[PDB]
Amino acid sequence: DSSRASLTRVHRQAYARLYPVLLVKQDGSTIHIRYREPRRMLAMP
Amino acid sequence: IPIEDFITPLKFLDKARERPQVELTFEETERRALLLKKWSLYKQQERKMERDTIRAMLEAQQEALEELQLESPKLHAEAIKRDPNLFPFEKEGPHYTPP
Amino acid sequence: SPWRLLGALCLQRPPVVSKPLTPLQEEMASLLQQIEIERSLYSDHELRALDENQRLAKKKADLAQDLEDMWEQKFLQFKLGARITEADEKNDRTSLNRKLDRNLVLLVREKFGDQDVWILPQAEWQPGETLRGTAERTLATLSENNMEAKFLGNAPCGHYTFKFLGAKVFFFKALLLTGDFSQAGNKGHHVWVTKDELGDYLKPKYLAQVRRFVSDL
Amino acid sequence: RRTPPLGPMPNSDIDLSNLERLEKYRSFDRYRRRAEQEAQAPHWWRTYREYFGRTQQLLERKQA
Amino acid sequence: VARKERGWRTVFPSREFWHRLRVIRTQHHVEALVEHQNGKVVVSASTREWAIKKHNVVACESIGRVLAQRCLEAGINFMVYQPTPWEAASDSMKRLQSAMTEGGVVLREPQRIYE
Amino acid sequence: YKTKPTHGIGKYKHLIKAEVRAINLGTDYEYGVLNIHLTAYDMTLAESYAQYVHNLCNSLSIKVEESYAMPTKTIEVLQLQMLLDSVLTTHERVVQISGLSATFAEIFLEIIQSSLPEGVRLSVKEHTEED
RNA sequence: AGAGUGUAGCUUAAAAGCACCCAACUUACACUUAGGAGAUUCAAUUGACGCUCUGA
Repeated sequence: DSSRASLTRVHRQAYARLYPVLLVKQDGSTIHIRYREPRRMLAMP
Repeated sequence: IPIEDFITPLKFLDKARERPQVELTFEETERRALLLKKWSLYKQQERKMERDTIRAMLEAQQEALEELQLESPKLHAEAIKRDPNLFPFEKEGPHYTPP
Repeated sequence: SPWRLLGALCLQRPPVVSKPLTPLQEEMASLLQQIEIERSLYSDHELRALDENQRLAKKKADLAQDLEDMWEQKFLQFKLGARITEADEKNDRTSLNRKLDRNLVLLVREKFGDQDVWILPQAEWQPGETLRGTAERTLATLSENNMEAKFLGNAPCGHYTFKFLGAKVFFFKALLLTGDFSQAGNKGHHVWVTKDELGDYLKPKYLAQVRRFVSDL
Repeated sequence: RRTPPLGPMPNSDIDLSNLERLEKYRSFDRYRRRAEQEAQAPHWWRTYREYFGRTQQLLERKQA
Repeated sequence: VARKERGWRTVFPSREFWHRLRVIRTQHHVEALVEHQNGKVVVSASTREWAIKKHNVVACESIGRVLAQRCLEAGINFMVYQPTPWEAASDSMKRLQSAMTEGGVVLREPQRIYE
Repeated sequence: YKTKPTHGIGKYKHLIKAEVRAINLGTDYEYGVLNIHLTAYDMTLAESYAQYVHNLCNSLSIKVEESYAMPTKTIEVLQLQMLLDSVLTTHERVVQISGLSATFAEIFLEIIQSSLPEGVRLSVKEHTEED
């Protein structure tokens, strides 16, 4: 039932493209983040 | 010092002149409306599932409470005494890959 | 009215991986993505890509490609963890790493003398000892591990009665945060179960009502 | 001096303290419909009204 | 010549009419009454009338068409329809007003000829 | 009038209400207004879950006073192994919850922990802050 | 095995009215507008299929 909060639309009118980038913390997991300059892998040291 | 981030950037207000086109077709709009109907019905069913689950588990809690009342009151005292463990309640959501 | 004192603890383990979606919700996600495409303004990457493409066109008349290429290279060289740790083994119902998209319920089999009953782990609370402390020491004893887990409150969840002199079964809720398990191949047959696995394994209507108040999702 | 009312005064079923828990109309039309019903009610005091004023067919309907 | 009730200034709606068109947009049903000043309903048009129940904006328009025919039937030619600002602005009510106006009913009413 | 039996028929201020600690009494338990902080790197998902908890509290009859937020905390961290930049936009939806009992609070906590979204952190604590 | 029994969630309705969810205005809720989904459990005033309680 997490897909309700994981599925939404941007209610505002002036914003850039949403890129589903994959953030990787050092814990060893990926997460879908909205970041410009769409690097597919986005690793933290 | 509340500094909200609701302000529209003047940079975007200047350079917001790149994609002014929006075009849709008859069949695309029909699928939009029909899929909106199906999704509305689906979220209604999911909400009704949520309602059934919460009323079922509330029923289980209240029958547990009334059986505890008919067996002992001091367990009710220590049970309605709420724990201080709830004060630093800090939990994290689900991930995508295991470590 | 001799009331035999008997408690228990219904232990949960919160899910880790996201729930796989249905095609209808994936279609709705695609529709929202199309909304984002037609509503967004001034994407930095695509706008500078088009700008540099037109500028190199003018320069040859009178970078985005290699950056996308190395994005693809790091996407392929990044190894991903096993999303499904259930069907790859299909048999180890005992391990804590069994299933990750839905929660798990601790459950155990041990044999008594009068009864041979499949039991969500019971407890023998004292008249002077609180049921919270009974649950803590019960998890300390019969699970022989180091579970650091959150207890939500002193408010109970499920109470049921059986008369022979009578006794009751008392159930809380608790979710695990960090688990150190030792000697997993032990004698007491403990299984972490799903909702359908509960509905298959459970014999009595008492555990049927347990399956009612355990979250289904 | 006072005088007790000659019947049930209005707004008396909901003089509970929990007005924050009672339903509390958010619209205008819903109050308007309740007000229309009250204006039709009998009302012991003094009013403008006082002065001036088969199953087979159902199955066929469902199929149609 | 007859008196319209020309008071009630601080209270919505005005009771200055001879015939009011009232619309009840409830759940699953659209009702349309045409009533005298004195409360007495004159001509009704229900979608629960179990005849027009066969064959919602289009339901509202159909109630308008049957109501306009019934008003010409009863010899009523002028109304005072009076909507709250939001269903004045609403889409189905504009269709209802248009349906009655080209059904043969004017949603204004002549002023009372004094003197 | 006052002496007439229809006195007070037009009263309305007794019907309209118009003009913090935590109590642990022993039979009625009520926490003070507690802050949930929805920490997320995704503004859309944070707003969606804030709206979810708002309608959940309204449907389960919890008065919600404030639904405010604290924005981005970028940290200028380097990608040490060359130099690569990484800006961070975290946002926290801080919503107040007033009405809680023991069993009902457990129900609400169970619901939100079952409905925890992807990459969103919950923080339940008190109101002793300075916004 | 026995009692209470029966119109979608609810009704001193009889196929009605309130509830439900969806898109937009909303930080958000709400209002409003567009929608849509919904019940007299079956067999002739009766019996049986279904829920609750009391049992084993």
